[PDB]
Amino acid sequence: EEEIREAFRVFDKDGNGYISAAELRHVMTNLGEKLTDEEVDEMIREADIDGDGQVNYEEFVQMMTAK
Amino acid sequence: RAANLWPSPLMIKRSKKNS
Ligand SMILES: [Ca+2]
Ligand SMILES: [Ca+2]
Repeated sequence: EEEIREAFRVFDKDGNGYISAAELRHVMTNLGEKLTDEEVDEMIREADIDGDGQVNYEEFVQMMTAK
Repeated sequence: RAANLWPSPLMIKRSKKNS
């Protein structure tokens, strides 16, 4: 789970401890499959459970590590 | 449904570790 924890730091470029839509864009675009803003938003829409629009630590953990 | 794309850079992190 180390890579997941460190990933949050790699995704967060502004250094606020939060993965914003604009931040996720740069992450998922460099990945290769560059989707549209809507799809990027969709990503966090299904990656958001607390109802804030962004993915926090807990949300990131639960979404990635689903039991 | 790009959810799997979230684990995509995540997997890349593990790949970057190998790299
Ligand atoms: Ca950030
Ligand atoms: Ca949230």
